[PDB]
Amino acid sequence: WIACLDKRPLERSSEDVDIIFTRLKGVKAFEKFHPNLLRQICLCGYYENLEKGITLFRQGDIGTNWYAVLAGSLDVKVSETSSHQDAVTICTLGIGTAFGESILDNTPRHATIVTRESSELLRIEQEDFKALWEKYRQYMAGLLAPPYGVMETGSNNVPSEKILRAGKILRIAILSRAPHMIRDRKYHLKTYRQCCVGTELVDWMIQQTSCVHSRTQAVGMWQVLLEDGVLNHVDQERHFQDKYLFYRFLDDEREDAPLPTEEEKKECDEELQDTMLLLSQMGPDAHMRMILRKPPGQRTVDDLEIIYDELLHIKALSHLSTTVKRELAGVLIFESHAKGGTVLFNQGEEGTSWYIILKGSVNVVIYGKGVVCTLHEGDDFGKLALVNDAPRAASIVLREDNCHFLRVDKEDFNRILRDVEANTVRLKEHDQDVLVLEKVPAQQKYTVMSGTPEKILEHFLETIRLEPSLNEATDSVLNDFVMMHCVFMPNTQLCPALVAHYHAQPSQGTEQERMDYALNNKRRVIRLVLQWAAMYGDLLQEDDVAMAFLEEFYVSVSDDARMMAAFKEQLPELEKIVKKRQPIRGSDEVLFKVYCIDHTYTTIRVPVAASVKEVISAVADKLGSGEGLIIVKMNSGGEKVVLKSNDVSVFTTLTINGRLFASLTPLPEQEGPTTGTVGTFELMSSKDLAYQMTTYDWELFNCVHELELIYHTFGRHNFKKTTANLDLFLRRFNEIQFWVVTEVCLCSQLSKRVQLLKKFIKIAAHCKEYKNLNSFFAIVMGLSNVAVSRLALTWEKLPSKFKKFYAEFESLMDPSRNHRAYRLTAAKLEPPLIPFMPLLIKDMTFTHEGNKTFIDNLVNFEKMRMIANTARTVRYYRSQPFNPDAAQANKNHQDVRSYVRQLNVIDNQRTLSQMSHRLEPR
Repeated sequence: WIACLDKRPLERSSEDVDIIFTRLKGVKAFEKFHPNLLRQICLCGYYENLEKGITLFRQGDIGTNWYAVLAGSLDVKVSETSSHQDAVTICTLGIGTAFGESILDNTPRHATIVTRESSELLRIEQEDFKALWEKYRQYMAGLLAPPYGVMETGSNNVPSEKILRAGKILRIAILSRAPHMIRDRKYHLKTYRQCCVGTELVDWMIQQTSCVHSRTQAVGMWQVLLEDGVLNHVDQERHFQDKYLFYRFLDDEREDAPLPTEEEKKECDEELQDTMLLLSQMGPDAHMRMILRKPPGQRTVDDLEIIYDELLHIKALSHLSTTVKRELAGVLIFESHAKGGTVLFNQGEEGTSWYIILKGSVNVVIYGKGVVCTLHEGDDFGKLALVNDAPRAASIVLREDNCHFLRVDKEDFNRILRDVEANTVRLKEHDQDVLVLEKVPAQQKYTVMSGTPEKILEHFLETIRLEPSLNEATDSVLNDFVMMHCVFMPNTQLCPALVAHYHAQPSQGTEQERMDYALNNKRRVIRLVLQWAAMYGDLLQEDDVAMAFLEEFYVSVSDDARMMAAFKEQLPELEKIVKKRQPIRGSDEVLFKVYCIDHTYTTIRVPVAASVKEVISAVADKLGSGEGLIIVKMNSGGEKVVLKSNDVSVFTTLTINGRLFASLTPLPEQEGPTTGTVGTFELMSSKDLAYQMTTYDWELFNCVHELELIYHTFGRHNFKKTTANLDLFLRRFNEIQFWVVTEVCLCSQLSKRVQLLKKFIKIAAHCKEYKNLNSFFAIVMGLSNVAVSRLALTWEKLPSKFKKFYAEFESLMDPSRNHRAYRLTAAKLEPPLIPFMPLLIKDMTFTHEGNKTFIDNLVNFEKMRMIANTARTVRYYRSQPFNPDAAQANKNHQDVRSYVRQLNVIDNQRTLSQMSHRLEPR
């Protein structure tokens, strides 16, 4: 769709307009637009991909364009004077919002609008927009600010359509499967009619799906129906409870209630699981609203956690830190207003609160100018209340009925700020920050927030508790530094620094205390070195600086073996011994074939960790360096990419069928297989295939060193070391993915093509049972490919029970609330398991890009801990060996093993889309 939008309006065809429309349908901004109006926007709209900090226009300028936000958010700034640096930020708009319609009557811009993050916009020019307004004026009244549109959308009672059906479907399911749940019940001399019991509804919901993982989560989903009037407490309680309390469904209020028909039961079978997925998405916010209705002081510990978890998904709060957000839950106010036109606050009043829109829309009004812009769900306003004692700079008028707000008061937010500062300890040199610490509630434990490498090291050393009983808690504390040091303090600095600390002199204390210091300091440095050696581990210590330090450090500690040497016996083990799949080491020499144009072999013998500069040198061993264009990564689609000279261990960074080169045309072999399976894997046992897949997947998984996750995230070149093991384990996800796509597309007959889907679903099931979530996800993704989803006739013939299996598997792939479905699923499983690795990589990549490693000359150690948290999660997943659980691989399944480990595949989407169309025409 970006391709279409880049093109000129007059040049894009009718099918070009079709696919941008398919994109802009789901786009939150246009979800209220008329279909015909939208197509005209598609026809004449321009695309804009802007950076952070770009001002589109200033207050007073001549407007040229109207805008609609597709990605990101922007600030609205207004000055009361004629000087731009008196401009206060009054609001922020994002995904749901459009702006700039003042160009319709040549009105000078009301405000200055600047991006606050990387943003994507659609824009329409003034003449296209004026013309558009003339033709579709009737459909634009609610969308545009007055005088161009109307002030209030209420234009002067809702049981939601989808919740009403949701409640209806679930009730059919209950009556069919567990009729005992809906009956007349009696308690305390009173008889209550056709009703349910709270706990039993929670019991039922848990057993009837795989997407509900706690009694708490189930309460949130039932609240969706109770909030909307669809499920009603037998008295008038406003909230659903996991208790012995009675509740009655809506169409059970009728006394003359008829039995569900055969046609009604049929559609319940089709919709139930899909209804469950909807409620699981709607549940968390309905639960937050329920809790927030209780005043601050009456919120339990569990209450706070329910609020907090949802707050992390509200974009307007994301800029705030973890400590602040954790405190916010206890203070946050929920607020609902019934009628549009309600004035929330007036310009010139005391700015007491900041607001965030959970539901509805508002008009921002400045006296003397009118409606400056309109805000929608997700947007925020009244920000100045948390900056100054200045009065309100604008007025807020409700644009529609039934608006919900999140509210933050000035007294509370300021109390929260100084409480966390009073909990912050700052060490200073020349009155400049050098170490920042927060206290740990739960001898005084601290958490390292930020500091210089030297003070961070100094801190972690002093914290080392030597008491042998506190053995692993001491090791646990040191792990973040030891695992992450390479980023902020590479061995170049750490190793000399450790030497100085070992030979350091006491600067404080009694004469007797200063005599003792040298001992306790020396053996604290030793403790760190041991764990530091245990991090890099055996056969990764092949760092020159690191080995040199250790040799001399052995001499130093030997010199004074006079007091305690009980841990000195642990040092020559790491000195003498330094100075299935096997893990690729980087020093390992590898024979690699390189190609020139007209496809010619060049077998080279280099270490894995060799640089691109080191590659060229061995290529020119044929004599004749510096000729033509050298070294390019070759995609199977033809997409050529050149790599820089300081790149390391490139060989495993290729696409599945990619080749390394030195116009450019790919090898004919890079197009993969031409014919399908023919018996083989599809006549093998699904459980056997999955077992052999999982066996293999562990071998690669256990080859991956924990520091490889660190190198990959922070850039491979910056450490000059390999990630070969991780690279091959990551490739396997795509290999399995494309393997499903390849074989399905290569199957010519429909009868046999349906049998493949059946088999791939079966293998995915057994993968999940073995706790191989990686390969499970890889299959499900390949099964979700456009070239496979398109085959409607294939899915049509697929038996109903396998359709239910795949529906359940898809729901687990739900990206909703940062892959919540997956997170809750993975956490309840025990250590022997393989995670959805692409997500773990993406987790670390997101944290790296969203936070600065150096915050103006100080290390962001809070950032370091967050990356290390995901890495430590891998260690937990590998902390137990994979059990075949007997009765399986008894030296006979060599055929299944051989197939699994030697997958030949098509990684070219175009080829696979063509093939998909030739099987089942559009």
